[PDB]
Amino acid sequence: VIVSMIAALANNRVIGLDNKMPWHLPAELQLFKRATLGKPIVMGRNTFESIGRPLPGRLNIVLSRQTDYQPEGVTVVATLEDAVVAAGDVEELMIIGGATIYNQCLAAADRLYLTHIELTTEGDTWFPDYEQYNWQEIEHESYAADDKNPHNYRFSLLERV
Ligand SMILES: NC(=O)c1ccc[n+]([C@@H]2O[C@H](COP(=O)([O-])OP(=O)(O)OC[C@H]3O[C@@H](n4cnc5c(N)ncnc54)[C@H](OP(=O)(O)O)[C@@H]3O)[C@@H](O)[C@H]2O)c1
Ligand SMILES: Nc1nc(=O)c2nc(CNc3ccc(C(=O)N[C@@H](CCC(=O)O)C(=O)O)cc3)cnc2[nH]1
Repeated sequence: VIVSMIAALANNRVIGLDNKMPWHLPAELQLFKRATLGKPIVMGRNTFESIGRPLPGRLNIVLSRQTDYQPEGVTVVATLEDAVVAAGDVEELMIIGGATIYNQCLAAADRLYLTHIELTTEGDTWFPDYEQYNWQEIEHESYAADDKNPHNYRFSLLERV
Protein backbone atom coordinates (compact mmCIF):
# COMPACT_ATOMS: atom_id res chain seq x y z
CA VAL A 1 0.00 0.00 0.00
CA ILE A 2 1.16 3.52 -0.86
CA VAL A 3 1.61 5.70 2.21
CA SER A 4 0.45 9.24 1.46
CA MET A 5 0.03 12.20 3.78
CA ILE A 6 -2.27 15.13 3.08
CA ALA A 7 -2.19 18.51 4.80
CA ALA A 8 -2.77 22.24 4.31
CA LEU A 9 0.02 24.44 5.69
CA ALA A 10 0.16 28.17 6.22
CA ASN A 11 3.59 29.81 6.27
CA ASN A 12 6.12 28.33 8.71
CA ARG A 13 4.31 25.00 8.23
CA VAL A 14 1.50 25.95 10.64
CA ILE A 15 -1.50 23.57 10.47
CA GLY A 16 -3.45 24.24 13.65
CA LEU A 17 -4.21 26.18 16.82
CA ASP A 18 -6.36 25.10 19.76
CA ASN A 19 -7.30 21.85 18.01
CA LYS A 20 -8.79 23.71 15.04
CA MET A 21 -7.64 25.03 11.67
CA PRO A 22 -6.42 28.68 11.85
CA TRP A 23 -8.34 29.52 8.66
CA HIS A 24 -11.45 28.73 6.64
CA LEU A 25 -11.23 27.84 2.95
CA PRO A 26 -14.30 25.78 2.00
CA ALA A 27 -12.96 25.19 -1.51
CA GLU A 28 -9.74 23.83 -0.01
CA LEU A 29 -11.69 21.44 2.24
CA GLN A 30 -13.40 20.18 -0.93
CA LEU A 31 -9.92 19.57 -2.35
CA PHE A 32 -9.22 17.50 0.77
CA LYS A 33 -12.43 15.53 0.27
CA ARG A 34 -11.57 15.06 -3.40
CA ALA A 35 -8.15 13.64 -2.54
CA THR A 36 -9.41 11.24 0.15
CA LEU A 37 -12.88 10.11 -0.92
CA GLY A 38 -13.07 6.33 -1.15
CA LYS A 39 -9.71 5.88 0.57
CA PRO A 40 -8.92 4.84 4.13
CA ILE A 41 -7.94 7.90 6.16
CA VAL A 42 -5.67 7.53 9.20
CA MET A 43 -5.71 10.23 11.87
CA GLY A 44 -4.63 10.90 15.43
CA ARG A 45 -7.19 11.08 18.24
CA ASN A 46 -6.89 14.87 18.46
CA THR A 47 -7.56 15.35 14.75
CA PHE A 48 -10.59 13.08 14.91
CA GLU A 49 -12.03 15.13 17.75
CA SER A 50 -11.30 18.40 15.93
CA ILE A 51 -13.23 17.10 12.92
CA GLY A 52 -16.18 16.21 15.13
CA ARG A 53 -17.44 13.08 13.37
CA PRO A 54 -16.41 10.39 10.90
CA LEU A 55 -15.97 11.67 7.35
CA PRO A 56 -18.44 10.10 4.88
CA GLY A 57 -17.38 7.79 2.08
CA ARG A 58 -14.09 6.90 3.75
CA LEU A 59 -12.88 4.24 6.17
CA ASN A 60 -12.07 6.36 9.25
CA ILE A 61 -9.13 4.97 11.21
CA VAL A 62 -8.22 6.75 14.46
CA LEU A 63 -5.04 6.25 16.47
CA SER A 64 -5.27 6.14 20.25
CA ARG A 65 -3.57 4.15 22.98
CA GLN A 66 -6.57 4.60 25.25
CA THR A 67 -7.88 1.03 25.04
CA ASP A 68 -11.45 2.01 25.93
CA TYR A 69 -11.54 4.87 23.41
CA GLN A 70 -14.13 4.10 20.75
CA PRO A 71 -16.14 6.87 19.10
CA GLU A 72 -19.12 5.90 16.97
CA GLY A 73 -18.53 5.16 13.30
CA VAL A 74 -14.74 4.84 13.33
CA THR A 75 -12.11 2.11 13.68
CA VAL A 76 -9.68 2.64 16.57
CA VAL A 77 -6.18 1.17 16.49
CA ALA A 78 -3.42 1.29 19.12
CA THR A 79 -0.41 1.41 16.76
CA LEU A 80 0.57 2.57 13.27
CA GLU A 81 1.18 -1.05 12.30
CA ASP A 82 -2.45 -1.82 13.16
CA ALA A 83 -3.62 1.24 11.21
CA VAL A 84 -2.00 -0.11 8.05
CA VAL A 85 -3.56 -3.53 8.57
CA ALA A 86 -6.93 -1.91 9.25
CA ALA A 87 -6.63 0.02 5.97
CA GLY A 88 -6.96 -3.33 4.20
CA ASP A 89 -6.00 -4.52 0.75
CA VAL A 90 -6.11 -1.04 -0.78
CA GLU A 91 -3.88 0.76 -3.25
CA GLU A 92 -3.32 3.89 -1.18
CA LEU A 93 -3.71 4.97 2.42
CA MET A 94 -4.13 8.63 3.43
CA ILE A 95 -2.52 9.96 6.63
CA ILE A 96 -4.63 12.97 7.42
CA GLY A 97 -2.67 14.00 10.47
CA GLY A 98 -2.24 15.57 13.01
CA ALA A 99 1.20 16.87 13.63
CA THR A 100 1.94 13.86 15.74
CA ILE A 101 1.06 11.35 13.02
CA TYR A 102 2.72 13.35 10.26
CA ASN A 103 5.90 13.35 12.38
CA GLN A 104 5.92 9.58 12.84
CA CYS A 105 5.02 8.79 9.26
CA LEU A 106 7.01 11.39 7.30
CA ALA A 107 10.04 9.12 6.94
CA ALA A 108 7.84 6.38 5.48
CA ALA A 109 5.67 8.64 3.30
CA ASP A 110 5.59 7.92 -0.44
CA ARG A 111 3.56 10.98 -1.37
CA LEU A 112 2.62 14.29 0.17
CA TYR A 113 -0.60 16.00 -0.91
CA LEU A 114 0.25 19.53 0.18
CA THR A 115 -1.76 22.72 0.00
CA HIS A 116 0.31 25.80 0.76
CA ILE A 117 -1.75 28.70 2.05
CA GLU A 118 -0.37 32.19 1.58
CA LEU A 119 -0.89 33.21 5.18
CA THR A 120 1.16 33.88 8.31
CA THR A 121 -0.78 32.98 11.43
CA GLU A 122 -0.27 31.82 15.02
CA GLY A 123 -0.11 28.07 15.59
CA ASP A 124 0.45 25.35 18.17
CA THR A 125 0.94 22.46 15.74
CA TRP A 126 3.25 22.31 12.70
CA PHE A 127 3.74 20.01 9.73
CA PRO A 128 7.10 18.21 9.84
CA ASP A 129 10.17 19.55 8.01
CA TYR A 130 9.57 17.46 4.88
CA GLU A 131 12.19 19.43 2.97
CA GLN A 132 14.90 17.62 4.91
CA TYR A 133 14.16 14.81 2.45
CA ASN A 134 14.09 14.69 -1.36
CA TRP A 135 10.84 15.07 -3.29
CA GLN A 136 9.74 15.75 -6.85
CA GLU A 137 6.48 17.51 -7.66
CA ILE A 138 4.08 15.44 -9.77
CA GLU A 139 1.17 17.87 -9.91
CA HIS A 140 0.33 21.40 -8.90
CA GLU A 141 -2.41 23.99 -9.18
CA SER A 142 -2.65 27.53 -7.89
CA TYR A 143 -5.91 28.91 -6.57
CA ALA A 144 -6.33 32.68 -6.34
CA ALA A 145 -8.29 34.00 -3.38
CA ASP A 146 -11.94 34.54 -4.19
CA ASP A 147 -15.49 35.15 -3.09
CA LYS A 148 -15.70 32.32 -0.55
CA ASN A 149 -11.98 31.59 -0.07
CA PRO A 150 -10.11 34.72 1.12
CA HIS A 151 -6.58 33.29 0.85
CA ASN A 152 -4.46 32.29 -2.12
CA TYR A 153 -3.22 28.70 -1.96
CA ARG A 154 -1.29 26.24 -4.08
CA PHE A 155 -1.72 22.48 -4.30
CA SER A 156 1.41 20.37 -4.71
CA LEU A 157 1.61 16.60 -5.10
CA LEU A 158 5.06 15.45 -4.06
CA GLU A 159 6.50 11.99 -4.62
CA ARG A 160 9.40 10.74 -2.47
CA VAL A 161 12.84 10.40 -4.07
N1 LIG B 1 -4.16 21.86 8.46
C1 LIG B 1 -4.09 20.55 8.28
O1 LIG B 1 -3.81 20.02 7.20
C2 LIG B 1 -4.35 19.70 9.53
C3 LIG B 1 -4.53 18.32 9.40
C4 LIG B 1 -4.76 17.54 10.53
C5 LIG B 1 -4.79 18.12 11.79
N2 LIG B 1 -4.60 19.50 11.92
C6 LIG B 1 -4.54 20.11 13.26
O2 LIG B 1 -3.49 19.53 14.06
C7 LIG B 1 -3.93 19.50 15.44
C8 LIG B 1 -4.14 18.03 15.79
O3 LIG B 1 -2.91 17.29 15.71
P1 LIG B 1 -2.02 17.03 17.02
O4 LIG B 1 -0.72 16.36 16.76
O5 LIG B 1 -2.33 17.83 18.23
O6 LIG B 1 -2.89 15.74 17.43
P2 LIG B 1 -2.92 14.35 16.61
O7 LIG B 1 -1.65 14.01 15.92
O8 LIG B 1 -4.17 14.45 15.60
O9 LIG B 1 -3.33 13.24 17.69
C9 LIG B 1 -2.43 12.91 18.75
C10 LIG B 1 -2.94 11.69 19.52
O10 LIG B 1 -3.05 10.54 18.66
C11 LIG B 1 -2.73 9.37 19.45
N3 LIG B 1 -1.48 8.78 18.93
C12 LIG B 1 -0.45 9.44 18.39
N4 LIG B 1 0.47 8.58 17.99
C13 LIG B 1 0.03 7.35 18.28
C14 LIG B 1 0.54 6.07 18.08
N5 LIG B 1 1.72 5.89 17.50
N6 LIG B 1 -0.19 5.02 18.49
C15 LIG B 1 -1.37 5.19 19.06
N7 LIG B 1 -1.88 6.39 19.26
C16 LIG B 1 -1.21 7.49 18.88
C17 LIG B 1 -2.53 9.88 20.88
O11 LIG B 1 -3.81 10.01 21.50
P3 LIG B 1 -4.17 9.11 22.78
O12 LIG B 1 -3.63 9.94 24.05
O13 LIG B 1 -5.62 8.81 22.86
O14 LIG B 1 -3.27 7.78 22.67
C18 LIG B 1 -1.95 11.27 20.61
O15 LIG B 1 -2.14 12.11 21.75
C19 LIG B 1 -5.27 20.24 15.46
O16 LIG B 1 -5.09 21.66 15.58
C20 LIG B 1 -5.82 19.91 14.08
O17 LIG B 1 -6.78 20.89 13.67
C21 LIG B 1 -4.39 20.29 10.78
N1 LIG C 1 -5.49 19.72 2.40
C1 LIG C 1 -5.99 19.66 3.63
N2 LIG C 1 -6.87 20.65 4.07
C2 LIG C 1 -7.42 20.55 5.36
O1 LIG C 1 -8.22 21.39 5.77
C3 LIG C 1 -7.07 19.46 6.15
N3 LIG C 1 -7.64 19.29 7.35
C4 LIG C 1 -7.36 18.19 8.07
C5 LIG C 1 -8.03 17.94 9.42
N4 LIG C 1 -9.21 18.80 9.64
C6 LIG C 1 -10.35 18.64 8.96
C7 LIG C 1 -11.43 19.47 9.25
C8 LIG C 1 -12.63 19.33 8.56
C9 LIG C 1 -12.75 18.35 7.57
C10 LIG C 1 -14.08 18.19 6.83
O2 LIG C 1 -15.14 18.56 7.33
N5 LIG C 1 -13.99 17.62 5.63
C11 LIG C 1 -15.16 17.36 4.78
C12 LIG C 1 -15.34 18.48 3.75
C13 LIG C 1 -15.80 19.79 4.39
C14 LIG C 1 -17.22 19.69 4.94
O3 LIG C 1 -17.87 18.66 4.64
O4 LIG C 1 -17.63 20.64 5.64
C15 LIG C 1 -14.94 16.04 4.04
O5 LIG C 1 -15.96 15.42 3.66
O6 LIG C 1 -13.75 15.68 3.87
C16 LIG C 1 -11.67 17.53 7.28
C17 LIG C 1 -10.47 17.67 7.97
C18 LIG C 1 -6.47 17.25 7.56
N6 LIG C 1 -5.90 17.42 6.39
C19 LIG C 1 -6.18 18.51 5.66
N7 LIG C 1 -5.67 18.63 4.43
